[PDB]
Amino acid sequence: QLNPESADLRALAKHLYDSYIKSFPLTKAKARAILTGKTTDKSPFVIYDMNSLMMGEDEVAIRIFQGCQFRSVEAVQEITEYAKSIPGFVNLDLNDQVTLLKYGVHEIIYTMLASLMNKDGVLISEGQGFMTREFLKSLRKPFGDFMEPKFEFAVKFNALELDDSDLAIFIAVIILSGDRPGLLNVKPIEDIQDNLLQALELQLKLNHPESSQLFAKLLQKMTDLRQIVTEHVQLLQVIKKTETDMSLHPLLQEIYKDL
Amino acid sequence: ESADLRALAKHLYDSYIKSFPLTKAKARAILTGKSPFVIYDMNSLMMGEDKIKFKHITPLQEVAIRIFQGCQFRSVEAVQEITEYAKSIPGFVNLDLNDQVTLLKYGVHEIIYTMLASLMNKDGVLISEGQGFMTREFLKSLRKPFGDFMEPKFEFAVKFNALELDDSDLAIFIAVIILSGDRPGLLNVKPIEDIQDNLLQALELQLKLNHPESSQLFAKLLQKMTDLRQIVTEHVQLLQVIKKTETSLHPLLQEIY
Ligand SMILES: O=C(O)Cc1c[nH]c2ccc(O)cc12
Ligand SMILES: O=C(O)Cc1c[nH]c2ccc(O)cc12
Repeated sequence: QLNPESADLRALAKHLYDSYIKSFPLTKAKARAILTGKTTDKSPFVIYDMNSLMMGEDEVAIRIFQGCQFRSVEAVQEITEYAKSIPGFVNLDLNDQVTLLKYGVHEIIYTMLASLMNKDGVLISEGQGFMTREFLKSLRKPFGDFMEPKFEFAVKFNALELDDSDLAIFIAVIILSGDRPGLLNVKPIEDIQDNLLQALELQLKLNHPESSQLFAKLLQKMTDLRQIVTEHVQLLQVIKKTETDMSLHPLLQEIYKDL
Repeated sequence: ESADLRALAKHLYDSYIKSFPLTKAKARAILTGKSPFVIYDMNSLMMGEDKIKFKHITPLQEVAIRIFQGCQFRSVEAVQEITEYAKSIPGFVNLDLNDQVTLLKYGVHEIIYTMLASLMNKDGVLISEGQGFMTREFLKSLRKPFGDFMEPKFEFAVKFNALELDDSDLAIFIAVIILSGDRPGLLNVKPIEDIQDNLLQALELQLKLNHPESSQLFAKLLQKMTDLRQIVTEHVQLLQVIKKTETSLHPLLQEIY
């Protein structure tokens, strides 16, 4: 029914779930509680136009983009804190540690960003705001499409119906890759992930009995992430040329470099 | 064991062997221990056309261009082998005709590189039913954009072949790839996903029974699907950049491709 074996993997599930709660202020559970309206005090102020973008504080395209940019830098921070708590992660070559974060941080950001989205928009400013997909798609030329592929992924991905205890493990599997470019020590990294994969596989089986092969369906979604990430950097480089007065955060510049 | 899955597995394996001339097992014997004609440079390629007489892709009345053309001729040839295998997958044929076309259209490039891996090692790849072996370096030896056409694939193969899968495994892995419900333009996704789910259980059992030793191999293999997509898009980009050189006379040839 559950031997020494699984028992250890559950202990790992719990451990990761706990660090996740402790590292990310806005879990999917809270995100969805705000979005479904199962509240009165948790309801968000909606921004669907310039008019409301104004009241919402109580050119824009860039004021918004740069808003995402720094929020993004903040996520790299929360994720880096989460990584450290991944058994074995800190025991690796400090170089490989940086490499895993370099390539992993964004795929993780979009995985989690889905938790704040629904087909119509996304929660912002810690859930207090809600920016609609349409207002975002209406931004001037370039910026009008930087969020669209995120919604794309989010709708398909949210369909898997995963909760925080699931994501916590899935997000760890993402960091502990190994096929990541320039890793010095691949075996050590692969020994961790193999362990994380069993954790997720069991976690999903127990958490979603009625959902068969969800493990594989979740694993296949990683292709979507890479594509998303690539597309982002690409749209990112273009903007760099069009808007030369707009900066980019150093940290963020170090992640996209040689990426 | 759900004999139903152990069945779908043998079925798929049986079809894989009938649809594909050169198998992973066959190709691993050559690479290791009637040796193929080795093509390591320009002169060896020359004698190769008269020897290997792989002149099915060449008689068409520029070394880097005749090589690239040659790969495409094989690619087309493979597409038919894949299309035939596809029809062996339980239920594939019963799908909406358009969706069957859609699945094959977006899966062929992924399956080709997946199987191309079977024919290559870190130092080269097997060509023409395995009669040849074009070295990997003579391929970087190519100028223009032709010097990085295959390189991204040797890299993929090295990571992929490391999984040490065999034809019984690849047979199911490929079925899974074709049955991808995220192909743009599909009309009725449910059927395709149900079948893929079904194919996923078979590949899972296949790998646990065939590779008890390797932990989570199923999971690791699925991950390779990422590198595959990346390999394909990147490849499609090359075919774009290459579209700036030139283009029985061509008119009809350019059409077949
Ligand atoms: O990827 C980046 O560095 C910037 C970025 C663009 N759009 C986003 C939406 C949410 C988020 O957290 C960050 C971003
Ligand atoms: O629900 C998730 O997967 C986590 C998540 C996504 N976006 C966020 C922005 C801020 C924050 O504290 C947490 C999150």
